[PDB]
Amino acid sequence: QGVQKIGILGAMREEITPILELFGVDFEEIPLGGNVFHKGVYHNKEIIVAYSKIGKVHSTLTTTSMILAFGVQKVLFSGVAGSLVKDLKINDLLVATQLVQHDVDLSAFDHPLGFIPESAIFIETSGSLNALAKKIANEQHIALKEGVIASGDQFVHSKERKEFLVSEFKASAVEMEGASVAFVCQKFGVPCCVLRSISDNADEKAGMSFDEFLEKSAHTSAKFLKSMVDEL
Amino acid sequence: QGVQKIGILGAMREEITPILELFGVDFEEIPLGGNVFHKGVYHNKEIIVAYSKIGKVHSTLTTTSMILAFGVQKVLFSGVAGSLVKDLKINDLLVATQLVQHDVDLSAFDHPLGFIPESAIFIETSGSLNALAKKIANEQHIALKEGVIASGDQFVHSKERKEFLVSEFKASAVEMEGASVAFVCQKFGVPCCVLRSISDNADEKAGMSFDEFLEKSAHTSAKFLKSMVDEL
Ligand SMILES: C#CCCCSC[C@H]1CN(Cc2c[nH]c3c(N)ncnc23)C[C@@H]1O
Ligand SMILES: C#CCCCSC[C@H]1CN(Cc2c[nH]c3c(N)ncnc23)C[C@@H]1O
Repeated sequence: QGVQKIGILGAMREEITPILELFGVDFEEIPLGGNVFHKGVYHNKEIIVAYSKIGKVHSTLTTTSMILAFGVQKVLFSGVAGSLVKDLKINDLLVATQLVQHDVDLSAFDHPLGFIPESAIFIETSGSLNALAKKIANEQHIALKEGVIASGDQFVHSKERKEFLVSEFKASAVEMEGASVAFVCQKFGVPCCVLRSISDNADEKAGMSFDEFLEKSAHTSAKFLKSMVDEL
Repeated sequence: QGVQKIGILGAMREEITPILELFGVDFEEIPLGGNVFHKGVYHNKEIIVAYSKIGKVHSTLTTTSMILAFGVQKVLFSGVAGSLVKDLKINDLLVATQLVQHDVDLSAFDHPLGFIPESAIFIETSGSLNALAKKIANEQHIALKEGVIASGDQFVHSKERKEFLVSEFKASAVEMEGASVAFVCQKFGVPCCVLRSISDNADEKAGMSFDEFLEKSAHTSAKFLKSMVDEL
């Protein structure tokens, strides 16, 4: 019965800026493994906030550091994502129920795409945290979608790649970190929730949309993440 | 002036089997984060041996665990790889001077392939360890090549992808973990050496070659890694 330690992660500095602002507490900055961890006290909880830097290796490293070096008991991810489905519009929020590494390819050995031996195609997130997210969204009258998020080390900006992610994985959104964060948490037995707000449609205009909406979408996700932390 | 702690990593169980056999000491098995770490004493050094499981996320996690949980001061990687160049034949040994994540693509933002903001295309390994490898190889009359290794989350088995790795990155060999291991070590300031023995030619017949030569090539790499540890 110590103080609860909660890890809060984004991929980009822009994804954690609104998180730090919204919590409004003093943070100690602690450098480790190329990341800066922002350690603060919020209600009866220790919150450790960081951005990993972009992509799967960065996010895997940072999540592992949060767990081993800072002793976090839960990890909440907040950031932006590309939409793969018509009903997920710019600014909409989605919670990932499962995630996949969409760029993994061991098909030379007849493995399905996404699969690595001693693992699985789909990585689950925390049912209790996802239930909390849904409960809060319903009380606040916020549309919150749930579905599969695909993660890879490419920025997706083509109709062809979008359609593959939908056909192969039944994914709803695409990003570059969720699956790796969720994977690390699964390996250590740490509950994980991945929240994303849509910044673009993962098509030919995605780069321009992303630049336009990163701030607003990052804020939308951050505000929702704070509302979850308020109930922990 | 404690005992030197050396991390020894492979990707697959088959890559560490000969390592454990060759060191010939008693190991304590310690489970953590979905890996099993084999901790032993060899001469005046503590050796921590593990296989990460395949690919970039697995290897990033395991390397981070080795550094944070086991306090390793150096990391030596041993395993097998696909050859991209005519002069690297089955069983030949290569030490990686730089590594790249060949599947990273942020070209939508006009970044070169392999590049992520706040990082670099090429990750360096330890010059002092690579010099040690070359010195030992020369004394033992072992051909040891050096060059760039490309790492990604795909098993490469096509002429077309091989040629891309050579054209884009001037890579000599391909695998799925070196760049991520070397990256983590760079972030923590830990010296890293990546050794690989060729198992296949990364072409249409690579899967069959890999299955045939994994054992022999893994042993070749392991034997050389042991010879390095003998000089540390
Ligand atoms: C800085 C800079 C330019 C490179 C930004 S890469 C895109 C970042 C946003 N994030 C989520 C994302 C939003 N739209 C996406 C898309 N269309 N494809 C992949 N990921 C995303 C992944 C990564 O951290
Ligand atoms: C078990 C099993 C079947 C899947 C094995 S994936 C290949 C493993 C060997 N390793 C190195 C490698 C050897 N030949 C390769 C190739 N042709 N492409 C990518 N990696 C490799 C990467 C990964 O750990």
